[PDB]
Amino acid sequence: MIFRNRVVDKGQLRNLISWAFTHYGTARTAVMADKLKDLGFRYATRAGVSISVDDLMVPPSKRSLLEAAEEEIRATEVRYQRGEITEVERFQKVIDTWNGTSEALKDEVVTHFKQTNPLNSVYMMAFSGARGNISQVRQLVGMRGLMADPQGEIIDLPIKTNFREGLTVTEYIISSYGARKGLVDTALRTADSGYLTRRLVDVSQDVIIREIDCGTTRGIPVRPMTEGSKTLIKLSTRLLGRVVGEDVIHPKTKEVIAPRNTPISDDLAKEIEKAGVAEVVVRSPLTCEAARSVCQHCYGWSLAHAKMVDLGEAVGIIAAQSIGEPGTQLTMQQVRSKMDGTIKLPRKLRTRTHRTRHGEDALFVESNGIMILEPRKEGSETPAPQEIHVTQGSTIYIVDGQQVKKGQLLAEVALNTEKAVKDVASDLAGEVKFAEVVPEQKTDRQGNT
Amino acid sequence: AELTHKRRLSALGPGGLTRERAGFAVRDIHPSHYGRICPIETPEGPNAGLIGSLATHARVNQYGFLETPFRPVENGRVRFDQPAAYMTADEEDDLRVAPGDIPVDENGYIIGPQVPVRYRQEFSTTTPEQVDYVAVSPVQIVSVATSMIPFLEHDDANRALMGSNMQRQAVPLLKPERPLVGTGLEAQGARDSGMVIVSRTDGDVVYVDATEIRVRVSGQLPTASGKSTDNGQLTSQKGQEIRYTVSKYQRSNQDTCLNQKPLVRIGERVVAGQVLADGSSTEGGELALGQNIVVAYMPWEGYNYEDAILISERLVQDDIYTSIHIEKYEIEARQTKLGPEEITREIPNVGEDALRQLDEQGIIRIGAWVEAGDILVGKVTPKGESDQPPEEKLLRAIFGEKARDVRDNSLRVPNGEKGRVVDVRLFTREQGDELPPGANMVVRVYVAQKRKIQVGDKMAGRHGNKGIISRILPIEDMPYLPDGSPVDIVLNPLGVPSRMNVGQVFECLLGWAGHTLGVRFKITPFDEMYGEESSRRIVHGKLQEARDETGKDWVYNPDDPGKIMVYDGRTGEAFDRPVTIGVAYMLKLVHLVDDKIHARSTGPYSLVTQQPLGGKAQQGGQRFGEMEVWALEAFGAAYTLQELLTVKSDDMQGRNEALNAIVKGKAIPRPGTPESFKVLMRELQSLGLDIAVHKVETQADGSSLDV
Amino acid sequence: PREMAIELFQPFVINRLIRSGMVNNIKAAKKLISRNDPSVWDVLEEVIEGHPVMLNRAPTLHRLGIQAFEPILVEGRAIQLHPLVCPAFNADFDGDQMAVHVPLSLESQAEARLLMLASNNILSPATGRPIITPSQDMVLGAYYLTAENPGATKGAGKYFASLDDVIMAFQQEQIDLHAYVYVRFDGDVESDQPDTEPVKVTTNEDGSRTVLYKYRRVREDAQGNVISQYIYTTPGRVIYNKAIQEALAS
Amino acid sequence: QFQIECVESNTEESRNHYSKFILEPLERGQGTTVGNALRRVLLSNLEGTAVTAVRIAGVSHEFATVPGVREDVLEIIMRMKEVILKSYSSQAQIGRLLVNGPTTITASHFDLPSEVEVIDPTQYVATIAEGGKLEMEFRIERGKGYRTVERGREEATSLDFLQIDSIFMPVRKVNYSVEEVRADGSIPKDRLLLEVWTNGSISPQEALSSAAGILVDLFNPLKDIS
Amino acid sequence: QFQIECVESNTEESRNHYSKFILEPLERGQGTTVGNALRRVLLSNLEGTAVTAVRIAGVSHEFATVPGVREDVLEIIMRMKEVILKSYSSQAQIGRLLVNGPTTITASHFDLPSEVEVIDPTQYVATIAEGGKLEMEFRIERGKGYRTVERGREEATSLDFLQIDSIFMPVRKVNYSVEEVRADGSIPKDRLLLEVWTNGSISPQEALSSAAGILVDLFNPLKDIS
Amino acid sequence: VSKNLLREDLEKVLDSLSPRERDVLRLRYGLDDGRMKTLEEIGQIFNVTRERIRQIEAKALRKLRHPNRNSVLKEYIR
Amino acid sequence: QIMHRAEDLISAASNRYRITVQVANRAKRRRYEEFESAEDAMMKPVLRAIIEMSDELT
Amino acid sequence: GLKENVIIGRLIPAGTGYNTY
Repeated sequence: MIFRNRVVDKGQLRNLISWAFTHYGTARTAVMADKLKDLGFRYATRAGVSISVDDLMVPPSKRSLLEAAEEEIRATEVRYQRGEITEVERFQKVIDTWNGTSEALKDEVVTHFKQTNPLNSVYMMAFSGARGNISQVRQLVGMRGLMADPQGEIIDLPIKTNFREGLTVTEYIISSYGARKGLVDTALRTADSGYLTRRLVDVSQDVIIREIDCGTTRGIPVRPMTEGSKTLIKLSTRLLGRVVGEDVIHPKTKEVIAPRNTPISDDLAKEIEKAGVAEVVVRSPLTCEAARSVCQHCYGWSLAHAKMVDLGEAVGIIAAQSIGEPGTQLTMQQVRSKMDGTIKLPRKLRTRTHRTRHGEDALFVESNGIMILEPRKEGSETPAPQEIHVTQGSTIYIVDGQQVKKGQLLAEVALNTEKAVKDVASDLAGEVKFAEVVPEQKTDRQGNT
Repeated sequence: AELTHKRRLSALGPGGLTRERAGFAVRDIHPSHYGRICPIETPEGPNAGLIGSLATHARVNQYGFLETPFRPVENGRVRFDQPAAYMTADEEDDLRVAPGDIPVDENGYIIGPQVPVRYRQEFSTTTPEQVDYVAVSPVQIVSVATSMIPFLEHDDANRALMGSNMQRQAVPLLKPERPLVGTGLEAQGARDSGMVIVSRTDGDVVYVDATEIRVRVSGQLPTASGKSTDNGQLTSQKGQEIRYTVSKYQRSNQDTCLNQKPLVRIGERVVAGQVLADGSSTEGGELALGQNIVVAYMPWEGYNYEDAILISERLVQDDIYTSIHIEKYEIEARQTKLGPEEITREIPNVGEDALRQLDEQGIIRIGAWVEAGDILVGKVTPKGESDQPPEEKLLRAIFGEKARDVRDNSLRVPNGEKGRVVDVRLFTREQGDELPPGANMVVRVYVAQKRKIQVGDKMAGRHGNKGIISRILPIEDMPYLPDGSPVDIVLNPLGVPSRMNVGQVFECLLGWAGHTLGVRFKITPFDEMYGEESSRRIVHGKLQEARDETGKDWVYNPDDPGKIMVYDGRTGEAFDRPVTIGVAYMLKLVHLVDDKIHARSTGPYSLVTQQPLGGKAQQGGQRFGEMEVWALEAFGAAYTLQELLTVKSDDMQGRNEALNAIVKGKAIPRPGTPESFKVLMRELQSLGLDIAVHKVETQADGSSLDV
Repeated sequence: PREMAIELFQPFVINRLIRSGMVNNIKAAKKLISRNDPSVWDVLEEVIEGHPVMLNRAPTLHRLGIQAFEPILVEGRAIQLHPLVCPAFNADFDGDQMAVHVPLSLESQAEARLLMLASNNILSPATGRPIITPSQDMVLGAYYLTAENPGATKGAGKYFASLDDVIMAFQQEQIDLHAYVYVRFDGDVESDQPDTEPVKVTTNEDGSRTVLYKYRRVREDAQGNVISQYIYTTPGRVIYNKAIQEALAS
Repeated sequence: QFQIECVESNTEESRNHYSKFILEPLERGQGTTVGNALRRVLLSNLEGTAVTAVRIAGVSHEFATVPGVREDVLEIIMRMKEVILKSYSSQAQIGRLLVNGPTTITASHFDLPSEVEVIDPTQYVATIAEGGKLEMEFRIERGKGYRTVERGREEATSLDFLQIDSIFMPVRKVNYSVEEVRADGSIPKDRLLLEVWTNGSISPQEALSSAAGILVDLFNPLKDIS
Repeated sequence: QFQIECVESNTEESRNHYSKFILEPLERGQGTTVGNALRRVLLSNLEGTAVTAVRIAGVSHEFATVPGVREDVLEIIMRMKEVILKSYSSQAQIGRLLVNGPTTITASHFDLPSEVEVIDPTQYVATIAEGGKLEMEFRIERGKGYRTVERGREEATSLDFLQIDSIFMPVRKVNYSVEEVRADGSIPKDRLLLEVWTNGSISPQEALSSAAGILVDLFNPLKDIS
Repeated sequence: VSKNLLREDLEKVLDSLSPRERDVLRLRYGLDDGRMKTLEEIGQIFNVTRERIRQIEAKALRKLRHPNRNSVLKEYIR
Repeated sequence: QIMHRAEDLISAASNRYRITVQVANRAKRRRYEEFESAEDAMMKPVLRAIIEMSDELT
Repeated sequence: GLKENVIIGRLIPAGTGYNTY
């Protein structure tokens, strides 16, 4: 009994379920889960729901966004040939501009769908909950940006189109390249994983809960994981189902939570997150005594069902499979929070141009600071949107090379720099003759040549 | 599958590498392959990259590098007249080379002053004047099954990888129909299979029964412009051994059947290189791999939910998608130093499916239904005895049956086969005597089998559409169409995801146009020379106009392109979202359900190590490797584990008597120690050890050892 | 499949033969088994239910990689397979394969049931998260069910009172699957986008502060505490809610 | 109410017996379901007759050819299936076929015991030539619908007693649809636009009839039956 | 054959007439849409009776309250709709209702005539207190569709003659489904598992009947009619 | 297994006619580990006899022979 | 119901192992004892065992 | 312990080894 008016699809049913779970058996849930998948289907059907190259809308300013980027390059090379500015240089941006546009597109499109689709597929399935991702829906209509060459050189001219337009060859090749690389990889890291586990399990094979007695009262602290003001993990979860070495003490603005040995169920978490606590100490089998194993009590809930482990179970090998697996899918924004621009605090970001040179231009190093975390770029002194002072480098897709056009490459956003060499190939067949600089000789900074 | 298996080329091999000893960057698209090795093309398994096939146009110089055909563009403009340019055996022509996809001004001139070009292994914005070389076409670097994709240009690569391959595995059918929208490029492909039969020379057919075309050894105008000009040695004019035969149903390296009905009429006029009868799956003399049926895209509940396909019943009811398969079965008799062992009609213990569908030598008549346990050929064996339990002597006594003496290894159809018998092929001293040293007869026997489609069959499109049948619906339940024409597959709509194979809608659509227009249409990847998608306003265009040539109207709806209403059979309504619809060309795939099905209560064990004999043909068994056990002990109550480790694999006696013990009707007894332990002892022991597995019993604690 | 299910269960069945007595010796059975007598497809499946089975998609470190399952016969040759469990095993249906084993001791049955029975394991042992989760389209069913088509006019702003009334109306299309409409429900919403505070209470008479909310609509004061309780919800969502509901308690 | 007519019925030329069947009033949804319901049953279970088993006799089994005749056995049969043949005895009236010469062969050629009949000759069958024999006979039945070598002659008579599976169909295709009779005022109404194509061997109408029959049938004893 | 059989009739209790109904067999083309076919019609067009128009008389129109009675007019009505009432006359069988005191009110209180009697009293109507005076009467009719006064009627009623729209339903819900029933050595077969819940005012069975009726009805004019 | 069935199947089925003689049935024959104990040795083995052996021998067989008796191994002829 | 019983069974008992096994052996006896008493083909001794341990015992 | 019991057959530190124990 809680009627819930909400668009349910992915996640809505996820936590639902749990909810059920705790509050009712499994058995029930199951049978719930079922009945409802059953909905799922039949309605789906009933809706009837198809897709097509046409269904692959295009975000209109596809256009501007794009050929703008082009004329960018025009400037680029302008001075580039004209040796105000030059090759590692202007080129380390005839590159960036592309991938900035790439965001620009990333935006125009999603933004667009976000304000369209009266229950349209790209809103009934994609955007909401379905195989649709963004990633591939970007270049289901978006413009691919640079990508790379077999190895990790990002080839110059981006993969301008998407798959309506369909490529033309070259790309087509390029595209391939990638795909092959991806391939052979796969063919490898397959093993690599399996390999692991196999170790893991070996090393972590028999820490079996043997023993409730244990002893000790020490543990370990915890705290949300919080790279930058981005806080990765609501403390909350991270607490799940452990046991509280001592009493989680709210700002005494309240009194005493959870003494001790307190299998810490969620609810309890979510709240005592929101009593703002900051760490807490949790019988860490990293300590606690239990022979060649972890204290039954100092272990905590078994995520197999979000309830403390039973007994005589080799949590070790279990903790191995868990890790092991997903390892496999180690690949090695959306909800239009803004557009293709991201976490632009108040006004400013700093990089390098010598290997870019075409005037106001640049590739990339880091970013600094002043993190009001609201449209303006990076600084303090408040923007328009949400006004509370913060400070630190901020992931901003639109990064740098100034907008000679529509954006200097974004889709590597970074909130180890070794050398390489400037082709100065003969740009024509004639009487080469340098001057106004002539090569201050040496064997210090270059070496001996 | 041939072609592409001839013009395959490979890196491995003696002289080559090994998989291991060569790793990775030696598997990549060295940018010289361009034009010479279809990059799209590869097994995987490890072999990715190690096995490429040949671009379409490539070929090799007597040194054995690949001269690459091109076109000499003067003042950045190909004169076309040039019979291509068979040079560039290596990618370093070093030059302005144009990628054979160029908006080209009519009459030579290129058009855009931003024509790319490779150059020194680089692409490079170029201008039309200062350029040399253009590719002959924009679809040469690719190979068979890759440059054929209806709308390649529009897809992920790799997906198209898969595509290609699937294409190679499509079984052939009774009459695989030429698809609807095809890439042009194929007639040839067929033609050069050499699975068809080709106007050798010339002539105007005369006599053509279904086994040959005596337009050949007959002697009239066929055979006789098979008298027009009249070969060097060959039967220069007469009825010539241009008696091509033509062959029906021979087995394939995949047990598939092949055959070439006359196809041509009688009294008419053929010229060399034309084509006379058709191979397995080719059709108008051109390739035809699978068929084309009307498809819709919707999310049919459960069946089709995900990676699942529905199907009308008419599908295979019209005999579409059924194929042949036929079958080798040989068997042989052999002088035991007990004797021969034979082939009788006669065998003990017979009556129906035994001594019934059996010849005087216990063979079969050609052309006999058989079934799953019946006899192919019966032979016995000098078994004798010389080793028996008194209880057997008893049971004689009681019946005092002076038992017989002869094992009786008839040959029986195993199970899950059907199907007429085509043939036999006896082999003995007189019958060729092709047999091992000391064998007497060898018998082959060949049995064939229609097979309709049926749930459980990889079956996919030409675009990595790996899918499996799940339900078949009796035809009167599918959403049919506005014209009531029942559609009949129904894949999942949401497409071009990780597959990025949007290409396939394109053509569905298209098909449907030429399906309503009822007209095939060739095409080519990279519909360039057009600022816009080009392919996009074709296809619409065609549709568009497809309405009005029949005015059916619902043939095309600009609003919601090619979407249609649809009712649905079960009850009779469409829905809020019109669904696209198309015909589409699918294709069914060799590895068929039966090819992978197995079971084992128990059966033969191993030699050395007695654990069931698991190898795929013959009663094998599922191996439970460590990671598998890592799913058992990781769970709670793991008896199973245990036992699984033994009584169903090793305590030998354990095995049995369990078995028993259930037959009794009770539980089973406690296990013992598996074998392969005991084995390990042995080895180790056989290698400077003193293993004391041993107990420590008594209050006096007793140290022993054991077997 | 029927073909495999036999062999898996081979013996057990023959046993039952002999139990029913129909078969005397075994070879009797044996033979009869191949003859597929009625029993062969009649007895069997009495032998069978209850008798869990374990399925696995290729070697699987993960314990949940393989679970216990009730073998129901089926015709063709595949294994039927449920979508909700697909993620666990991580299966396509592009041609994967699985493998079956069967448990014997009876004890070993027990603990199939007891603790691998694919029902009861909902959630990742690596993380309390559930793992059964209706995943694709079935989501978007539910989505589409429960979405919020704009312009919703047919049966919009209508009124309902339990019974699943509105339902009926739905089959009579009195309203539209997507169509905001009041629904008498004394329970709790959650709406998303909480509104709790009022809006535009209707100060008129008895209990008539009577007060709105971006969703609710209600009767306290003199009237009582919540005599009125109409929810601003589309007629789908009600389904859904219902569907749970009843599956859940009753 | 339930008043019906036929806009146009070309049930004479066979193949497609195109025949719209305009209804008159119907009830809300009636046309759709009441249309539907037919459709289904129409398609689905009427009577038809058709070959099932064939007697080449030149021949073991399907994979023979036979001299002098252009078309490998199979397809012949395959051209069997579609010959079109009304009956009345509803039994196995075997017709022969023994042809020769140089020629084509037409459905009519079959020498069945009449009361059956080609529907419509000139269906192209085979193409004999030289010294052939086209030795043929084969069966008929009035089997239910699309018998897939299930309730037919299988794992039995085989000596040249090869058989096919087959359809039985009477009816090629069918649609319908529904429009507002413009009666909205008192109550919107409904006309059903059936239409149907049958193979030939049967008009529509009687097809209908037949169906209707069936239905009526069905419901008839469903009135508080229990 | 093809006989239905009630298996889970709970019609006893007010509603939940719930009654599984099985059909010995079904043959091909039944249940999947013959089951269906019912369903539809069951739901859809039977007869029912119910209030339509109400006569408070304390009151102009819906937005009055009325003293002493807990529940604002509307919802009262709203609780009208669901009272449950079988007629047999279908005409203006107006029942009253006049009640005082402190209390609850139920359909029983309503002074409806012998016709449109309560099915099942104790549907809680409403709640009055402080000797509050009631003034109810209102109509009944028999009627098919769940039918909004928009099409029902707008007009003559113009003096405490407020009316509602309403359902007519007889039947709450229904399913069915289908099994393959073996006996396929003689064609796979089919049993239909109907089941149905009606509001109460009617068993199932006769419901069926009624339907069937209907169908048959339309199915009679379908045999060569045109 | 099949075999071992045989064993007992028999056993009882024999072991339901003249338990003493049943001994010789296993003595002069198998049902253990002799095929045999030559009537000679056997005659005296059980109780010293010459005219009480091949009589009960055939007797035993013909007894467990004929339908209802031998008709039990009729199917388990193993 | 047996399902919920099976749940309740081990939703409030000793080690989920500990249970089982004793469910097990029990049924073992439930099978050994009452050997093929009521056919039991449907209510497997294990099933019995469970219910008579998840409801009867509870 | 475990991993042997397996190698070896007998069962596990848990199971009856945890029950009887």
